[PDB]
Amino acid sequence: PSSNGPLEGTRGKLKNKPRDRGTSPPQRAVEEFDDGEKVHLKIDPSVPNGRFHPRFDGQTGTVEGKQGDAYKVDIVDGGKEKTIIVTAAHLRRQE
Amino acid sequence: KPASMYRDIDKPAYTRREYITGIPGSKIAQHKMGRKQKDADDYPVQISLIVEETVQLRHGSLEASRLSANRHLIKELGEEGDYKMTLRKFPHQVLRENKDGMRAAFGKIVGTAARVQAGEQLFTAYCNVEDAEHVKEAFRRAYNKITPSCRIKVERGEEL
Amino acid sequence: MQMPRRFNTYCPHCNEHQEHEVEKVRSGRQTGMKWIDRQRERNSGIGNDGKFSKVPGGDKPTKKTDLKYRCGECGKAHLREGWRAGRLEFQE
Amino acid sequence: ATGPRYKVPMRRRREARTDYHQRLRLLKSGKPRLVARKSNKHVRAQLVTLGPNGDDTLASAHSSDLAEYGWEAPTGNMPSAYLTGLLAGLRAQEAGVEEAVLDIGLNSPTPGSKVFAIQEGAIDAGLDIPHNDDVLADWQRTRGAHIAEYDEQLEEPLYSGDFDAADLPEHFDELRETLLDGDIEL
Amino acid sequence: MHALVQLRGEVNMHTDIQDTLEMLNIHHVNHCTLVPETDAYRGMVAKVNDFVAFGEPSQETLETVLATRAEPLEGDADVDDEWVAEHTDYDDISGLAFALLSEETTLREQGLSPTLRLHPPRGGHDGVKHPVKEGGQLGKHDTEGIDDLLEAMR
RNA sequence: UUAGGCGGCCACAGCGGUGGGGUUGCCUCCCGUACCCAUCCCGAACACGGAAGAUAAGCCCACCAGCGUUCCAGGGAGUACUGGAGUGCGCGAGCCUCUGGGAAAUCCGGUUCGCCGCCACC
RNA sequence: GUUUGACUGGGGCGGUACGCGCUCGAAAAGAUAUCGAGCGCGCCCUAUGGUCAUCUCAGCCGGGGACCCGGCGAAGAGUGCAAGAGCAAAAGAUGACUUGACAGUGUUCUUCCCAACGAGGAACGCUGACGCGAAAGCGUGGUCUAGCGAACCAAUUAGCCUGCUUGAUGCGGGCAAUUGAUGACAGAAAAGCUACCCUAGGGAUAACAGAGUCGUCACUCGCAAGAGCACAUAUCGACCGAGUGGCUUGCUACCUCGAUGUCGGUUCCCUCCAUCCUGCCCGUGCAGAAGCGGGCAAGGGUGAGGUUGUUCGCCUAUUA
RNA sequence: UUGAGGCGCCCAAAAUGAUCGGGACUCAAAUCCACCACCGAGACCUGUCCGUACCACUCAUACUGGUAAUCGAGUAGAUUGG
RNA sequence: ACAGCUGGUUCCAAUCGAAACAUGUCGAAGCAUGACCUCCGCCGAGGUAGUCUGUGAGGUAGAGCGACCGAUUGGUCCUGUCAAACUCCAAACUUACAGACGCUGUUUGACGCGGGGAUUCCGGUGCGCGGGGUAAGCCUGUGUACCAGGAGGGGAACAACCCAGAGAUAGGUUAAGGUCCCCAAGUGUGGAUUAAGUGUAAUCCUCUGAAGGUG
Ligand SMILES: [Cl-]
Ligand SMILES: [Cl-]
Ligand SMILES: [Cl-]
Ligand SMILES: [Cl-]
Ligand SMILES: [Cl-]
Ligand SMILES: [Cl-]
Ligand SMILES: [K+]
Ligand SMILES: [Mg+2]
Ligand SMILES: [Mg+2]
Ligand SMILES: [Mg+2]
Ligand SMILES: [Mg+2]
Ligand SMILES: [Mg+2]
Ligand SMILES: [Mg+2]
Ligand SMILES: [Mg+2]
Ligand SMILES: [Mg+2]
Ligand SMILES: [Mg+2]
Ligand SMILES: [Mg+2]
Ligand SMILES: [Mg+2]
Ligand SMILES: [Mg+2]
Ligand SMILES: [Mg+2]
Ligand SMILES: [Mg+2]
Ligand SMILES: [Mg+2]
Ligand SMILES: [Mg+2]
Ligand SMILES: [Mg+2]
Ligand SMILES: [Mg+2]
Ligand SMILES: [Mg+2]
Ligand SMILES: [Mg+2]
Ligand SMILES: [Mg+2]
Ligand SMILES: [Mg+2]
Ligand SMILES: [Mg+2]
Ligand SMILES: [Mg+2]
Ligand code: NA
Ligand code: NA
Ligand code: NA
Ligand code: NA
Ligand code: NA
Ligand code: NA
Ligand code: NA
Ligand code: NA
Ligand code: NA
Ligand code: NA
Ligand code: NA
Ligand code: NA
Ligand code: NA
Ligand code: NA
Ligand code: NA
Ligand code: NA
Ligand code: NA
Ligand code: NA
Ligand code: NA
Ligand code: NA
Ligand code: NA
Ligand code: NA
Ligand code: NA
Ligand SMILES: [Sr+2]
Ligand SMILES: [Sr+2]
Ligand SMILES: [Sr+2]
Ligand SMILES: [Sr+2]
Ligand SMILES: [Sr+2]
Ligand SMILES: [Sr+2]
Ligand SMILES: [Sr+2]
Ligand SMILES: [Sr+2]
Ligand SMILES: [Sr+2]
Ligand SMILES: [Sr+2]
Ligand SMILES: [Sr+2]
Ligand SMILES: [Sr+2]
Ligand SMILES: [Sr+2]
Ligand SMILES: [Sr+2]
Ligand SMILES: [Sr+2]
Ligand SMILES: [Sr+2]
Ligand SMILES: [Sr+2]
Ligand SMILES: [Sr+2]
Ligand SMILES: [Sr+2]
Ligand SMILES: [Sr+2]
Ligand SMILES: [Sr+2]
Ligand SMILES: [Sr+2]
Ligand SMILES: [Sr+2]
Ligand SMILES: [Sr+2]
Ligand SMILES: [Sr+2]
Ligand SMILES: [Sr+2]
Ligand SMILES: [Sr+2]
Repeated sequence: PSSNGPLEGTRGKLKNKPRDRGTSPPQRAVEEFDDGEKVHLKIDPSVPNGRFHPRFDGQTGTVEGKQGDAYKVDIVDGGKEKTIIVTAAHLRRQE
Repeated sequence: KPASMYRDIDKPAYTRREYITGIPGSKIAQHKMGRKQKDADDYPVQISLIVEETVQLRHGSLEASRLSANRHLIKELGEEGDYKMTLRKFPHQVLRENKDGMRAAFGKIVGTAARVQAGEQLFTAYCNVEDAEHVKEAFRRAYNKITPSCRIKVERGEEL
Repeated sequence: MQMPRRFNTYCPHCNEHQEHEVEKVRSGRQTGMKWIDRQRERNSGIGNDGKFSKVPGGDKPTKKTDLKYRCGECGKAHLREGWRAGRLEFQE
Repeated sequence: ATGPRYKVPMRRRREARTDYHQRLRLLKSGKPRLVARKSNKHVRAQLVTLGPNGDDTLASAHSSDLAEYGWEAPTGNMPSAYLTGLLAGLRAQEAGVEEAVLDIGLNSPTPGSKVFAIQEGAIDAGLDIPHNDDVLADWQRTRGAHIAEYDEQLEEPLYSGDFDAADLPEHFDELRETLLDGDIEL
Repeated sequence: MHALVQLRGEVNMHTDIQDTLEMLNIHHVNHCTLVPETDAYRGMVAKVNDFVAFGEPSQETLETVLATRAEPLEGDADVDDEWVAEHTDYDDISGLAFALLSEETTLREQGLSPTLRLHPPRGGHDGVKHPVKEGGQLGKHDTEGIDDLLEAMR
């Protein structure tokens, strides 16, 4: 990389396909997840607030509590355990 | 410079002019030759010059082969004969040269080339039955000035 | 950038919002009686004086904001983290 | 419409029925929405919670089912608005609903308007909705004093059908009383 | 049920291929295992395709191989009809062989080693550089084709 | 749902177009500014009050595929590309065989002129 | 007395790939180099921040490049600045109000994938006080990713701790935080010459020779425009295209720095053929004579001199 | 008359002595398509022994018996017995 | 004297067995902290190198562009081409979590935790994909296996090409490769081509041979 910033090489993952442009539907932004629930981490390009570091896009973590409205999701980066603060807008349920 | 320096397709596709400056103009005069007002379907015979290997042909070679091909067609059929030849490939790939040793090695722009795949039509001439052996000779002179071996394939010729 | 002389904000002393006045911190004069001043006179002898033989360095292209936020009622001031500004002018 | 890159808005936005930006803020409370709608002749008031395949309505009241309790006056006004709101809040109490947030939809938050009167009704029914007392109408305009005093500028009657001449805002008082009663078939 | 035979060594072989062969209880060259035909098991032999020799054996051939090369889970003891009878759920070698083919049980499940350690092919094989369709000995074989190899490796 | 309210998915729902539907019912347009409220000017809009009139808009209902879209069939194509293997071929660039996957364009023909949830309601 | 940095297809000059951000390189998770390609940041803004209300833009069309009315118009406008990305009843525009660009203290990610490491940054809370709104709510500065700085010392903010037996006064020492710069940006206070040189080492790295390469150089071949009074091909021969050699030059940095003696010359030996002469041939723009071009061919020959250290080259007279 | 394929030929000049490793080979000792039988590792199978690890017995790390298809190569280096 | 620089450092065996990389460094011939090797103590039932399926992530190959973007032909709708910094499309494949089978761990205690000791931070080669360069036995990435530190067999010789991973001894059968002699085994079989000694040369700095031409 020519720069070590957060949005380096994220043209693809943090961009919507033309038909998925504009404001995202609210139903998923207010979704309620319970502890122990396995959730899919994927940033919604239309939602600015409540994101995570793009390096974790594609992870399937485990919800272990919440901090305000955002969720504290437990993932494993390679071999290191990490706790990701993320809103419902960027999470989908497993199965 | 020899074609050995630029004939292979081992380099990336370098065509984006919005990032490349100082590109020399094409030595190619025209792609449409003969009677450019008449249609391609108005001719009973269609003969194409097909490239057998996947190569990069420079603008100078494209011109040198086109010139010695059309010049034969002008000599044998006249300046207004009943034929029409087309050079369907355009020189899009931009060429560099490192002309200081290997430090700051990315070269300066020196020319343009045409990436032609194997089995592709470089030239396509449309003629009448009587002028068929003249166009087969225009291509025999044209294939001598490019890099690969070629085929002279007749696409609409049941007249033999 | 331009900045208002007076505006409403939190007073960490009064525990409530009040109309504060802003002033650029005027440097206080040195006494020459601190420990460092005594070490200068002490540790300095023949030849090089080590740290005391050094001269003050250069400058950063733009300095940070060095303000004083004076409270309007209780009259006590507080300090805030400054920001880079080439020139800071006051409004009224 | 034009090609593949064209972005067609969400259905209820093409229809111009839902303010999706305001909806997100309304759903952030977690509390059920007190949907306050108004038509030309009528007024609707629903209690809506969030569901898996769409919204769920647990309790509602339309100004047409107000006549089932004794109303003999028009249904698209201020006294009707409060009552339809009181009737919605009362059915809500029976459904186990205790608190709510006011959804006025695409209506304007104009002081003393019908949607705020629908809210005043539900508050008086026992529901805990975040409000502002001075944005609501003064008790007499809710009662229907403005309408009775417009019939005072008579010459010709305000009402076509025979309800009464000088108009009775006392029917409001009588109806609030009928609904405030512990018995009543809801 | 297919019979796998490692015909190519471990040196220069990919680690993920090496580990698949170790998961299929086959650790040396000329070793043979009896693998069932599942989706999961087929994904494994496809990854080993170029370093192995597989195909379905005939009842006659499986018997010959089991008699000569099958070993208990521990020990030198020869696996004959009498051994089978006293330790397995069957009567003789044929009864076990029929079960292995019909995928009713495994060698491990019966207290036998999952590996039939074969002898080098008598008269040699058709080559370890080309597949069967090209005249070599790698990949999928005919039922008559695998027998020729299994029998030559008695 | 003999026309309603709030939604979910967010074009299969879009663009365009044809036919039908309303006496105290519904939705509208509609009528009208004393009030609440309203326009940097306009009761246009917003807000309030109301039925003299209407089904022409909207909306609801039925239908059309020309365009955009979703999916499917057949053709392109097991082609392009490709994970694994090779003492196969080629001066080389590159190609080929075996094994495991497998497009895109375009053509022809079907599909698609929304589906589903809660509530209320001759 | 010392200092006079590092990187680097050796070193120096140039440059900074020495701290940061974006696209591509990067091989459809993450990571990823070069003096890699395109190009930016070391601020600016009291609003260009914050909330609310009202509203929809570029562009085109029709009616009276300013302004007014209508229609088409999902986004090409605008949003402080690179680049990529986000945004339409808004994140843009207008209007009004407001100071959350607030104090305190955290959880977490990042800086530093994995995987330890500071400053810095961000996301997301709580406590306290506030702003706007009807309200849900929004405001931990600017829609997102650049806009940055340790210890020591000083100044500054508010309260408190503390100075040798003791009280008073003076002047000090400290807990918490703000500002002052180290851009060689995880921080030394810092110029050169040595051919008078010295040492430690290195073929980890240059000159020479070798080795690889062959762009350069030399030679050839394919096609044959063209001219040669007509005639391509007696002869000369462009463009373009295909190659052979390893004499020149350049590149690379594989070999040697506990040493493989320099250039030129000389002397003496062997060789190659792409042949200058000699032998045998073919063509001719071959009358002859003298040539011009080509083929086979390496037996023999290819010499003397003037300037120049020269190789090279220039010049003279002889010569098959 | 024209199309396609196979093998070869021309194109094809280098320095001490030519080369497929050499000899030498022509219905082959070359090339292509099939096939038959063999030679050939320390690999694979097999007898005995050794080391190491684990199990049984044991105070034992002393013996004895057992298991290893899933133990036996190694620079720097960590560990241990002699 | 000091040195981060060259040289040297003396007995046997058994177990495991690297790193030639990342962050910081007046740092690049050095260190520290991580990765990685080893040793000890602790914990106590799971683990995940392979595969399949399920629920997710992705815009490279290819393709295409009246799908944006920007290049790029001619004619009087048609007609001619392109993209590392384009995308209406779009793989193979890589990747998160989970289940299943497999394999593995519960006296061989895995997964994991804590502590002691390192070495190491000049790497190299093949293959795949690369970026730069006319090229290179070039420079610089990446995944992988190998040499380094890997014997033995084959390849004339020859770190990384093929076979093959190896205790001693012994018998046997094969692998790569080879069967005219040198030289173990065929002057083997059925059929065809070549007349150039083409050829008897997998891979290669190493084995050349091109455009063009051939009753
Ligand atoms: Cl994060
Ligand atoms: Cl200041
Ligand atoms: Cl409404
Ligand atoms: Cl011993
Ligand atoms: Cl091994
Ligand atoms: Cl010979
Ligand atoms: K030397
Ligand atoms: Mg990309
Ligand atoms: Mg056993
Ligand atoms: Mg044999
Ligand atoms: Mg073989
Ligand atoms: Mg109608
Ligand atoms: Mg080859
Ligand atoms: Mg000194
Ligand atoms: Mg240096
Ligand atoms: Mg850094
Ligand atoms: Mg990536
Ligand atoms: Mg200092
Ligand atoms: Mg100060
Ligand atoms: Mg630094
Ligand atoms: Mg020296
Ligand atoms: Mg060297
Ligand atoms: Mg000659
Ligand atoms: Mg001679
Ligand atoms: Mg002389
Ligand atoms: Mg020892
Ligand atoms: Mg020992
Ligand atoms: Mg492509
Ligand atoms: Mg080594
Ligand atoms: Mg012999
Ligand atoms: Mg030869
Ligand atoms: Na969206
Ligand atoms: Na330079
Ligand atoms: Na003193
Ligand atoms: Na004005
Ligand atoms: Na209508
Ligand atoms: Na310095
Ligand atoms: Na930090
Ligand atoms: Na000196
Ligand atoms: Na050459
Ligand atoms: Na050279
Ligand atoms: Na000399
Ligand atoms: Na001679
Ligand atoms: Na001379
Ligand atoms: Na060792
Ligand atoms: Na020193
Ligand atoms: Na370093
Ligand atoms: Na050093
Ligand atoms: Na490709
Ligand atoms: Na399992
Ligand atoms: Na290194
Ligand atoms: Na190894
Ligand atoms: Na050898
Ligand atoms: Na020969
Ligand atoms: Sr390349
Ligand atoms: Sr050619
Ligand atoms: Sr002193
Ligand atoms: Sr002094
Ligand atoms: Sr400065
Ligand atoms: Sr009106
Ligand atoms: Sr070539
Ligand atoms: Sr299939
Ligand atoms: Sr000095
Ligand atoms: Sr140099
Ligand atoms: Sr923000
Ligand atoms: Sr005292
Ligand atoms: Sr100077
Ligand atoms: Sr001098
Ligand atoms: Sr002669
Ligand atoms: Sr002289
Ligand atoms: Sr010279
Ligand atoms: Sr000269
Ligand atoms: Sr010769
Ligand atoms: Sr051993
Ligand atoms: Sr060992
Ligand atoms: Sr990848
Ligand atoms: Sr023979
Ligand atoms: Sr024969
Ligand atoms: Sr050599
Ligand atoms: Sr070759
Ligand atoms: Sr040829």
